[PDB]
Amino acid sequence: VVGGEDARPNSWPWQVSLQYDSSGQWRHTCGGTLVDQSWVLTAAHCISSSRTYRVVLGRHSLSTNEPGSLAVKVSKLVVHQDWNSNQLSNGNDIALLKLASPVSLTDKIQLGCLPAAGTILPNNYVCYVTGWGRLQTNGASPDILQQGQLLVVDYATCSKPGWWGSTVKTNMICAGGDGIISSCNGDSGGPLNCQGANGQWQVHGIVSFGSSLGCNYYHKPSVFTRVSNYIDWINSVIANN
Ligand SMILES: *C(=O)[C@H](CC=C)[C@H]1CCC[C@@H]1O
Repeated sequence: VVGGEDARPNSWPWQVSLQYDSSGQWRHTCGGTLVDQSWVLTAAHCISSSRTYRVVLGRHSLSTNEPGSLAVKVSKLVVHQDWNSNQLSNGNDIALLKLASPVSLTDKIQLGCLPAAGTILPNNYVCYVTGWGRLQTNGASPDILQQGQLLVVDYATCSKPGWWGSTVKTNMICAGGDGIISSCNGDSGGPLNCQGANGQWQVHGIVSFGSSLGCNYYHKPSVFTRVSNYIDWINSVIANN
C-alpha cells in the first residue's frame, strides 16, 4: 500500500498472506480473505497451477511467527471459469482456494463478511485497502500489515476517458485516484474493506490492477474485482468442492 499506515495488530482478522514455495523459501506473493473455515478468496491472477501454495493467517508481521498465527497448506485451486489472463481488463479476476484442513476461529483469525448480491457502493464511499504490498511503486515491501484509506470512485466517473476509460467494467470497483493512496504490487488478491450501514466490516473488492504509470496515480484509481458480483459463484464452489 502506498501512502498508508501500519494497521493495528490483528484488526483485520480475515486478511491472509498467500505464499508460494520459492526454492525452499516461503515467499509472499498475494493477499487474500478468509471467507469460510476452509476457503480463501483471492485474485485469479495470483494463481499459477505450477506453484505450490500455503496461506498464512492471524498474522501482523510477515517475518515473525507470532503466537496464534497459522500456516495452512492449500489443496485445491478454483479460478473463475471466465477469467482470461491475457485480458485482465475484462474482469472476472477471482479465485477460491481450499485449505488442507479447516481453521479454527479465534480472536486473530476470523471470517470476512461478504456484501449482499448486487450491492453497489456510491461515489466517495469510505473504504480501506489492506496488505503487505509495496510502499511505493517499485519500492519497498513492509513487514507489518499496512492499511490505507481509499474512497470509492463510481462507474460513471471511473469510466471517463480521463480516468480508466473503457478499461473498466461494471464487474469492477474503482477506489482512490487522488495519487496519494493506492494499492500496489503484492496487495493483489487482498480486501477492499468497507463498513456497511450497520457498523459491520465487509469485503467488497479484491485487489486486481493499477496503472502502468504507477501504483499511486492521479485519476488512476486502484481497481478491484467487485465481490457482490460473484456471491452466487462463491457459494457454488463451496457447495461443490
Ligand atoms: C498486485 O499486487 C498487483 C496489482 C496491485 C495494484 C498485480 C499487478 C501485476 C502483478 C501483481 O500481481
